[PDB]
Order: sequence, then structure tokens, then C-alpha cells
Amino acid sequence: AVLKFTTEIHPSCVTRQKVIGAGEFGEVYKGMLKTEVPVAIKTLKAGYTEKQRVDFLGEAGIMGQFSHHNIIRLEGVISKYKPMMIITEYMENGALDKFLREKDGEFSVLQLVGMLRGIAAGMKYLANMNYVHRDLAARNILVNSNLVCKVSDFGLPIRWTAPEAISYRKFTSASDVWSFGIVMWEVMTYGERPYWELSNHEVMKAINDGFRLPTPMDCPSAIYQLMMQCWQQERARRPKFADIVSILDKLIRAPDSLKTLADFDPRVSIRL
Ligand SMILES: Cc1ccc(NC(=O)c2cccc(C(F)(F)F)c2)cc1Nc1nc(-c2cccnc2)nc2c1cnn2C
Repeated sequence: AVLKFTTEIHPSCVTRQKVIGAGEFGEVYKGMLKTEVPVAIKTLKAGYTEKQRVDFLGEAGIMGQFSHHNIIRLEGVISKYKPMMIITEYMENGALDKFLREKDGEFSVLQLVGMLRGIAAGMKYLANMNYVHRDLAARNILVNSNLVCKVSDFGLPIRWTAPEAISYRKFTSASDVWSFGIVMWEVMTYGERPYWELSNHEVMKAINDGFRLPTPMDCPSAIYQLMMQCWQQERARRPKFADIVSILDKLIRAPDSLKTLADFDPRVSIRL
């Protein structure tokens, strides 16, 4: 029943090709699926514990339940044979943080805001399904060849985490909203490191002292206003994901709304 939303894939349809990561007790590979389609494949290798099996098949089962344009698509699961596997779609463009950093300045404001609308729609879906992500960050978002962003989770983030989650482990959709605000800043800066060189303790002290990240360059005023309200100390005052999706949708559909830019604070004076 755990796998009720998932298709069981036969091992003969899967070809693992290269290791692209390490799972909790296994490797992640790039490979091919016949039914050929490129896929990502996470294995659970011999010797896994009971807890690891529960977490692995539980992950597969929740992923099978998710069917949304902005959530990574599960192709299927191998549970009847060993090694067990979770198989997803593969995105040639890869993870959003590296993608942005390698394409600095190459997109329009409308394209960047469109990416954020898609991420927000995915998060609205997860929150509605009562799934708390806990690690929302550009590094966990994949980009397809239509620039569509798919929320994912590759495993292990002070800089992205809401204060109540840091302080007492209160992870909710509202702490995900804080993270989403950080993702907004990541997108609009083309993948800059949140808080630059500040250490983790310096970031937490700054947040507690009331400081917040400054505006990206060339950032629409409405977009910075929105990310700032994602960073309200009081969890109950932050927008819900429904509010975020609605605002982003309305801004894109009336795109002149994005022409008004927030003032950028220069960190350097050049006089000529
Ligand atoms: C195979 C697999 C198994 C499990 C998961 N699980 C989730 O994403 C997950 C879990 C819980 C909740 C949610 C959410 F709530 F967000 F929906 C999502 C993803 C993939 N797939 C990957 N794919 C790629 C990849 C790389 C380059 C281009 N394309 C793809 N790298 C990966 C992984 C996994 N690791 N790595 C390094």
C-alpha cells in the first residue's frame, strides 16, 4: 500500500551508467529506462537497516503521490528485487543553483520571475498535500529544457532555514516559505551565496538582530517586497504559498508591474 501511487519497474528495463551521487545507503546514478529515456536512479544496497528501508520506500511512496508540473516526476520503483531503486526523470540542465551561476545575466526578468512562479506552485502543492520540504534551496530544484523548475530533494542548511526551525526544530510550510524567500533571492541574483561570506553563526545573529538580505541588482520592487515578507520573524505573519503563487501569477500576467525596480544599495562608489 505504501507504493500505491507508484509503478513497479522491472530491473531489465534499467541500465545504470554513471554514479552522480551517494544515497543514504546506496548510490545515485544516471542511466536509461526502457518503456530509452534518461533517468536518475537511487539504490538501496545490501545491508540497509529496517529504518533505512522504511524511509526509502516511504520516500518512493510519497513521490508517487505527487503529480504536478513543478514537482520531480517519479518514473517508478524497484521494490521486488535487490538492489531496490527509486527512478525519476532526468533533467539535462541539472540543478538550478549551478545552472544560474553558469548563465549569469542570460535571462529576462520575466523568465526569472516565471521560474519563481513555478517553484511556488510546486511548494503550494506540497504544502497542501501536507508535505513539509525542510530543505528548499536552489540546489534542490531541477530545470528542464522548457525552463520549468521541478522541486526535488537530493538530501543534505542554516542560511536557508527559518529561525523557529533552527532554534527548536519547528519545520512547517511556513518555514518552507522562509526558504522560498531565500530561493527568490538566489534566482534574482543568478545563484549568489546567501549572506556571502558570513559564517552560520553570523547569519543567525544578523537575522536575530533584524538584518535581512538586501535587494538583488535589477530586481523588481514587487519581487523584493515579496521575499522580504517571507522573512518575517513571526511565522504566522508570513505569506502562505497560496498568496505567493497568486502574487507571482498576477505580476507575470501584468508584466509592466515588474518594470519598477527596487533601489540597489551600492557596496562600492565609482566616481567619474
Ligand atoms: C533518483 C531520485 C530518487 C529520489 C529523489 N527524491 C526527491 O527528489 C524527493 C524526495 C522527497 C520529496 C521530494 C519533493 F517533495 F520535493 F517532491 C522529492 C530524487 C531522485 N532523483 C535525482 N535526480 C538527480 C538529477 C541530476 C541531474 C539531472 N537530473 C536529475 N540527481 C539526484 C537525484 C537524487 N539524488 N541526486 C543527486
